[PDB]
Amino acid sequence: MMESGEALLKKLDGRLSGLRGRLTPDTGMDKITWFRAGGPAQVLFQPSDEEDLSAFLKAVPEEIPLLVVGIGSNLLVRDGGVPGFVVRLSAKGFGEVEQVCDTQLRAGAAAPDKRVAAAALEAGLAGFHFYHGIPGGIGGALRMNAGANGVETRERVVEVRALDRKGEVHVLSNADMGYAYRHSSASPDLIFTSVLFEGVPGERDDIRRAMDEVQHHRETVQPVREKTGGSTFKNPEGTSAWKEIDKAGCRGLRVGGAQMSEMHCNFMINTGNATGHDLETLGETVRARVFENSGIRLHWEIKRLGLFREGEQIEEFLGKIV
Ligand SMILES: Cc1cc2nc3c(=O)[nH]c(=O)nc-3n(C[C@H](O)[C@H](O)[C@H](O)COP(=O)(O)OP(=O)(O)OC[C@H]3O[C@@H](n4cnc5c(N)ncnc54)[C@H](O)[C@@H]3O)c2cc1C
Ligand SMILES: C=C(O[C@H]1[C@H](O)[C@@H](CO)O[C@H](OP(=O)(O)OP(=O)(O)OC[C@H]2O[C@@H](n3ccc(=O)[nH]c3=O)[C@H](O)[C@@H]2O)[C@@H]1NC(C)=O)C(=O)O
Repeated sequence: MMESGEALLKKLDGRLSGLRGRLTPDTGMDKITWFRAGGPAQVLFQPSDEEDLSAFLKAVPEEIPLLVVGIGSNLLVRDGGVPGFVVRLSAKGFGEVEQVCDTQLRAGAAAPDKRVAAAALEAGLAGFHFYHGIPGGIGGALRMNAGANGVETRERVVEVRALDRKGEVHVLSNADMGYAYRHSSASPDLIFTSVLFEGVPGERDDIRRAMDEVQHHRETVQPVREKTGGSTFKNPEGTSAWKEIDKAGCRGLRVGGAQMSEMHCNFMINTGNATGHDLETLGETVRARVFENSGIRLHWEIKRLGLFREGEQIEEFLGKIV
């Protein structure tokens, strides 16, 4: 049931020597995702700088699956784990946030969104206050077109810099990203390394205000101190997920260690010892009950990921529809 990371590293004898970032086998993905659940990643790699990454992409052959993660705040990992390599870029190497002129910011892809919030305040730049509430990283924001409070990532993105699976650099633009609701059209083999941001200059007392209103909303209406991946499902047109969920009677619904948050019922909470199966079963149990109650088929906003354990597959909607 999944070869160990040892065996992966042993087949890759010598082609990985000369890499400076850490190579950790069999790292649970519960150690690295906000849900605090999931199975083993065969090998975790944490490149030191863009060139450690580029070297590691030139080194690993294409048949081995690669997955890039940031803070793992949008991932539901299954209890069977993730084959191949999992890449989490280094904070020290890819977390820098600096001002370049008077309207623009450059941020490495590992930089937490909240660091880009503070950096814009320290530069008098409006429109970055929505990163103050999103606990993810800038690499996932660019990929998920992350957004809140009526602002999305797409509106502050100037140009993005990435590596492809052959380790060759790509400077891509806001148009190339192909942005939509929680979506980018950029190739999925691309690894974002940094981005150039641009906001309209503004008064700092205002930027504070918006950031304090952003944070007050989070602390008051969302369970953002819990182990969760955030908003489970997209809001259906003309209504909202949490509502259609509460209507189906699902506020507080439990599967094992997983619960639908009684505070905000589009959030799934690991109350301590939830498995990956617990969370995907709750989600698809809610999908099933909301469809039956409203005919609305909910769309996942959290990425499900990895392998089921033997005899532990889950059918979308629990097999009730297809
Ligand atoms: C309390 C809470 C509140 C949230 N609020 C919001 C919100 O308001 N708006 C919102 O949109 N989301 C929200 N989320 C979801 C989550 O924060 C975002 O989806 C975010 O984009 C994920 O960031 P991450 O660092 O956790 O990335 P991960 O979860 O690790 O990965 C998410 C995606 O980003 C990709 N990715 C990450 N880094 C790179 C990279 N360097 N190169 C290429 N691809 C990369 C991964 O491949 C994956 O597809 C919330 C989550 C929580 C737990
Ligand atoms: C968290 C995410 O994005 C969030 C984002 O934080 C906020 C923007 O502030 O609006 C969306 O949530 P949302 O539609 O539930 O808006 P919220 O502000 O969180 O709550 C909506 C309103 O209904 C109230 N509310 C919500 C849930 C509940 O169980 N009870 C309740 O009373 C809240 O008090 C609030 O007044 C995004 N969710 C989706 C599916 O689009 C994410 O993508 O992971």
